Amino acid sequence: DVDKRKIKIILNGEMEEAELHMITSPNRHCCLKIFHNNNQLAESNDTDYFSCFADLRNQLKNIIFLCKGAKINVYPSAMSRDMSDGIVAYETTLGQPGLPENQVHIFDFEDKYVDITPEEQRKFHSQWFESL
Amino acid sequence: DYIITYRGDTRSFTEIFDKGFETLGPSKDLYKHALDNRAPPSDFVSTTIDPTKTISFATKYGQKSGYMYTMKTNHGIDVNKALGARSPFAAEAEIAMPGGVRAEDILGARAVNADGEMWDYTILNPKR
Repeated sequence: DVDKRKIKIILNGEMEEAELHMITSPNRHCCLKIFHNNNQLAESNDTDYFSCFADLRNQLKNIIFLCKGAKINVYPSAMSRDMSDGIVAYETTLGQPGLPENQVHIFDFEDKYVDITPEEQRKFHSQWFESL
Repeated sequence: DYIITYRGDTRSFTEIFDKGFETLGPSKDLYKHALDNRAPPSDFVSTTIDPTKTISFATKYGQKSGYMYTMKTNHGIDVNKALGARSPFAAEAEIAMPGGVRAEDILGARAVNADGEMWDYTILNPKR
């Protein structure tokens, strides 16, 4: 299966439009590609698209991704990762378990709290998990 | 004691009724599963007691159609009971299946469209 999604990015300070390709193949293989100006800037291969996206953002350190999956407080639950191939995640809040109304699509638009690295996102998530 | 649980999944029932639900890694640590089941990949298949909790996942947040599978098993771990108030997504009513779910334990597959509408017909697994 191949799905495509246009996204907004900030490349070296400039607002730009890019296109993600999600290629889901047999044996849990998720391939996430990003195209910009018809050129493939990067690709990640993993078993879910949230992991793919974190790898992609680490490969492209000069780009801010204006997407929910790049937001500091967003992370999949085990269930959302497993059942949705990482496409559905949660916006998390200090001291609170995640609720259905907190669910998001990782490639929906977001421009707040996204100028952060995948490692900072993992750190926020670890501190959140400990806050419960 | 056996219980019915449900799982959203985009994979075909031809594949699932044949192979069942397999896990992605060997970690048996339920705490690590709840924190991040990709780091390390956990030896559990996630399911829920509540069929409605599968819909947003099966449809990728209303973007595509997918399936809700039903299964009957006796080896699952009730995540909320095991983790208590620490359960990070307790509203999901998660029963984590250690080692996955055999194909013979899967009852059927019911399609759901992107708008969240469950189809009328459930496709039953002939292995039952």
